[PDB]
Amino acid sequence: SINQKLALVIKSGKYTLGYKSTVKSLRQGKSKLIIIAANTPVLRKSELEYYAMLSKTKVYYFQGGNNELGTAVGKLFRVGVVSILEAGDSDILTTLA
Amino acid sequence: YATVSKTHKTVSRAYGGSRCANCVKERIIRAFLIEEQKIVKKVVKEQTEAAK
Amino acid sequence: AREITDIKQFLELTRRADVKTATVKINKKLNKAGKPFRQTKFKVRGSSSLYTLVINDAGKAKKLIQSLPPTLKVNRL
Amino acid sequence: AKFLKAGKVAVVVRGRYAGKKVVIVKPHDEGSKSHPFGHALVAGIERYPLKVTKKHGAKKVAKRTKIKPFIKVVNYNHLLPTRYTLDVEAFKSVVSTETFEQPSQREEAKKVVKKAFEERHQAGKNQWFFSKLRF
Amino acid sequence: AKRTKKVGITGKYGVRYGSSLRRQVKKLEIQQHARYDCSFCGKKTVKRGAAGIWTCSCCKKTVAGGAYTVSTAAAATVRSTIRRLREMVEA
Amino acid sequence: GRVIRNQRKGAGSIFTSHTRLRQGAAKLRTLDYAERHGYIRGIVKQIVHDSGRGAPLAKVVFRDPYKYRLREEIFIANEGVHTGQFIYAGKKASLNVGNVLPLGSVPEGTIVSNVEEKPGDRGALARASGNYVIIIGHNPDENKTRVRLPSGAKKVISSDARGVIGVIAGGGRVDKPLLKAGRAFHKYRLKRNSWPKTRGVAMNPVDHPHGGGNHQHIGKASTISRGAVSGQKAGLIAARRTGLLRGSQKTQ
RNA sequence: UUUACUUAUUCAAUGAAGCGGAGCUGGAAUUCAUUUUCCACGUUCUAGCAUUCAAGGUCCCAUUCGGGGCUGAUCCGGGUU
RNA sequence: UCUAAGGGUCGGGUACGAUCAACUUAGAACUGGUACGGACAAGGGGAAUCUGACUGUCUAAUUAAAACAUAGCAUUGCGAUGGUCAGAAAGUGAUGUUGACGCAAU
RNA sequence: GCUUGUGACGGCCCGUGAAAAUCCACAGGAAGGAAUAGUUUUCAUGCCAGGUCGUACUGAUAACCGCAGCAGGUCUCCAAG
RNA sequence: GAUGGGGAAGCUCCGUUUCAAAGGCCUGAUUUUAUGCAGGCCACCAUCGAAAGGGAAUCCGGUUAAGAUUCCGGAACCUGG
Ligand SMILES: [Mg+2]
Ligand SMILES: [Mg+2]
Ligand SMILES: [Mg+2]
Ligand SMILES: [Mg+2]
Ligand SMILES: [Mg+2]
Ligand SMILES: [Mg+2]
Ligand SMILES: [Mg+2]
Ligand SMILES: [Mg+2]
Ligand SMILES: [Mg+2]
Ligand SMILES: [Mg+2]
Ligand SMILES: [Mg+2]
Ligand SMILES: [Mg+2]
Ligand SMILES: [Mg+2]
Ligand SMILES: [Mg+2]
Ligand SMILES: [Mg+2]
Ligand SMILES: [Mg+2]
Ligand SMILES: [Mg+2]
Ligand SMILES: [Mg+2]
Ligand SMILES: [Mg+2]
Ligand SMILES: [Mg+2]
Ligand SMILES: [Mg+2]
Ligand SMILES: [Mg+2]
Ligand SMILES: [Mg+2]
Ligand SMILES: [Mg+2]
Ligand SMILES: [Mg+2]
Ligand SMILES: [Mg+2]
Ligand SMILES: [Mg+2]
Ligand SMILES: [Mg+2]
Ligand SMILES: [Mg+2]
Ligand SMILES: [Mg+2]
Ligand SMILES: [Mg+2]
Ligand SMILES: [Mg+2]
Ligand SMILES: [Mg+2]
Ligand SMILES: [Mg+2]
Ligand SMILES: [Mg+2]
Ligand SMILES: [Mg+2]
Ligand SMILES: [Mg+2]
Ligand SMILES: [Mg+2]
Ligand SMILES: [Mg+2]
Ligand SMILES: [Zn+2]
Repeated sequence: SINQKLALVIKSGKYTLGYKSTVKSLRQGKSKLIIIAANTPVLRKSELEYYAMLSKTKVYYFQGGNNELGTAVGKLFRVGVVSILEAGDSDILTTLA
Repeated sequence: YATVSKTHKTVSRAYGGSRCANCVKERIIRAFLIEEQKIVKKVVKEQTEAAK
Repeated sequence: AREITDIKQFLELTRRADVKTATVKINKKLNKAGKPFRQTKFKVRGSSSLYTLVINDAGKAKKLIQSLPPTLKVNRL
Repeated sequence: AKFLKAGKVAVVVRGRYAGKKVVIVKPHDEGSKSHPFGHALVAGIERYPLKVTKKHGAKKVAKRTKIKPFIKVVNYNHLLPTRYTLDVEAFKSVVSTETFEQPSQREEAKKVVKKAFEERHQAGKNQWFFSKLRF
Repeated sequence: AKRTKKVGITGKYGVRYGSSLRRQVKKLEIQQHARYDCSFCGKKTVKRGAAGIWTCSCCKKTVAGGAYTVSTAAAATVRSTIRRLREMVEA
Repeated sequence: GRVIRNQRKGAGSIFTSHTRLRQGAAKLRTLDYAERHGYIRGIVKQIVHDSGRGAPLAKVVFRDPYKYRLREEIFIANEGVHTGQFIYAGKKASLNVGNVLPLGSVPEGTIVSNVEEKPGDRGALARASGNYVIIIGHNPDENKTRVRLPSGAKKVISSDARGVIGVIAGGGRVDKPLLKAGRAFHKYRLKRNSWPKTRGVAMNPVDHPHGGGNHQHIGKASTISRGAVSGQKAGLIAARRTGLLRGSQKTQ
């Protein structure tokens, strides 16, 4: 599933976590896909969306809170947004997403 | 406050001595996006009307 | 109520239309750690502030006093 | 792309010029012994052209349409890159690193940039850029 | 060291009012002082501030809720009822 | 004898409401052109305790359609509504907790609060913490809507009368024992001067029908007629039955 | 006696603001000659912004700066609802 | 009259030193006409019966109580064109800035 | 250390603990403004004026109320070893 | 607690923004002239009620038989112009 694809990304690719860095990543044309927590406030969501479209980057809307997004990336804190810099051995990039 | 010069009652930004700055960051961002999404909203329903 | 330190600024004060009177006070005081030395405070009374200028150098002191406007009503001590 | 480049319009988001709109004229994507941050060199509009109408005649229009410009070194993280873009060739040379340092160099620059923007504005190229963002 | 065998917070009333009244109060006190999950920012930082008012330490949103608990059974069934009924109208 | 306690209440000298800390009266918007042809948006700005009340109030602000300014309104907050939330009021509004719609626009089964008894009266029914009314049917000809009040009563009102979706916040307030006299003290200190309460059976005859006797006791039936007279109505007024209620109540 | 009416009387509301009747357009709708009708007829991802008789259009004053009409904002009835 | 325990501040390449300033607590000697919380200050205790649960309250000036109150329990009225109450009357008034998780009455 | 002030926090509530005058700020951009010289009194300095009534003392085992220079009653601030 | 009002034989009782045609500011228009009209607003509809609540601004030293943050000396500050 999407989490298992995520979990592959995490253990074989490159990624950054959290608002500020995925904007650095978005500016630098580096992000290959961003994943957005169900409950991040619409304004941030709106902005990451504007940053993404300016950089021709695809967005995924994670069915679930920042609490669970962080468990999906195998981490014990919570994350509101994720940036794939490199699909590792996974295929998240070229599947449904 | 009437006994005291204007620079003691402002900071030199938009909404100076009134709103809090991180508050004005928010206002600006939200304004821009919403004014943009407005053009987005219009062009969709201009398209709905001609594809119906 | 107000202190002053620019010895040019001061001279201008003393000639400011509203400045009728002034006073000069002399204070024994001690230097660094050891010896003493003669301190002098020039006080110019303006309409709403008493401006006072402290000259520690007894030498600038003497010369300054000669520079005092010859119509001003100085109070010595 | 690396979308922060040679002609991007952006909204300033912090500090005095906050909320005003700029063009990037020269990007410093990473580095500077001074400014240790990604930062752009922008020319923006500080005092916008006030609106003008049919009632406005003679030299009231002339007054109404004056533009006060500004130039700024500003950290990337304080700009909202915009989808719009405005051509920057007529004052490429003018907004320089050397332009900052020495006030007199700054004032000269704005003189040019101001003449540039008032040209642009009359016969309304870049229409959006000359109308105040409200918030 | 476990300090009380069963009166918990209700220890403060000593011996007064009858064990069963203290039982009833204990339940709603635990309910009412507890820290809750914020729906909006996802931190557990919603504490009460006078019956029905529930507000978040950071992020600072306030949510009208039950007198002693953020969400009421009744409130919640109603929330889904409304949901169900709403969805009939654009469907 | 003398005027009894329940007659003195009416002149309300020391019996008026303790009103100083109150936030102001809770009311829906005035029923204007907006609310009655379309919808109008506000923002809940603040949800706040009102002394003497159980349910919190929600301060909600709307633009004035006819003048440049903000007009603030005092709602009773429904469970679930929150600061920053957008509130939609009007005929053409949509079925969300917090919005305010005329009962004619909401399907049978809808749950609502603060509903009007006539359109525009700005809200009368189901305001106390936890309460609500259920819509149980419509009669589109002569637009009426049948609802069921907290009390159990059914009543039909105009389909234009308005209501706000959901239940009033603060529920279960009464599940918790007061425990001490003092909490009732502070309870009634912010309401009105009705506490504590001497039993009439502890007063003298001058004072009350129940007063007097060499043992405490009422000495005649304590169920009093409807058509009894001021000074006589103490006890179980117009009581159609009496005694421990046995078995399921529940309006059928 | 029933059940209709509204101007008496009665109750609420609002700084008496958008009522009633028609018309424009969109269209569901099915045409038994062509329309017989019924609905609509600017706002819902976001804790921004919304005011100077409105910009636009158009006609005047005798071209000065200023300023006015109409339109933008359909018509009719003055029953505030 | 002794002993022990409990702290501060400083320089240390990318183990300790130096000093200054506080009554607490415990242990050990000695000592006296066996005294020493030396004045002051400062709970009598126990076992049961009756009775009100408690805290609170009253008869100012013969009754402080087992009386009143109280939380808790139960019953009654009422959806506003209403219930309870006020007023000689009223385009009058209390509850009511209220609405059954409410107000009023036992 | 003692008294008082104050801060950052924490406990409590079916209790969540006034109002108005008044002062400022911001959004707005009507307007009014320069080169042969304009704008500026929220920067400094400078000029004039500020009426009317109370103001002593006691505040208690003698200045108050208890028929009184009554062992009674009568609100409060300061506080050494 | 006045007032348009409504009761009351009446002394008066009710009501306080109430079922009222409820009033004044900013400058422009004057260069007969002193202030008529020209805009646009603002509809807030009395007033009394705190010497402990709110609140513009002063201090030190000296001085009397008896006054003093009030006089004298010095040095400040606020409000209006
Ligand atoms: Mg400042
Ligand atoms: Mg500005
Ligand atoms: Mg009252
Ligand atoms: Mg009482
Ligand atoms: Mg009792
Ligand atoms: Mg009782
Ligand atoms: Mg008795
Ligand atoms: Mg009797
Ligand atoms: Mg009887
Ligand atoms: Mg009896
Ligand atoms: Mg009995
Ligand atoms: Mg109306
Ligand atoms: Mg030691
Ligand atoms: Mg007892
Ligand atoms: Mg007791
Ligand atoms: Mg007695
Ligand atoms: Mg006793
Ligand atoms: Mg006694
Ligand atoms: Mg019992
Ligand atoms: Mg009448
Ligand atoms: Mg004290
Ligand atoms: Mg608080
Ligand atoms: Mg301020
Ligand atoms: Mg004009
Ligand atoms: Mg000044
Ligand atoms: Mg005067
Ligand atoms: Mg005195
Ligand atoms: Mg005496
Ligand atoms: Mg005495
Ligand atoms: Mg009166
Ligand atoms: Mg007064
Ligand atoms: Mg006072
Ligand atoms: Mg005072
Ligand atoms: Mg003195
Ligand atoms: Mg004298
Ligand atoms: Mg004296
Ligand atoms: Mg003096
Ligand atoms: Mg002087
Ligand atoms: Mg002045
Ligand atoms: Zn939160």
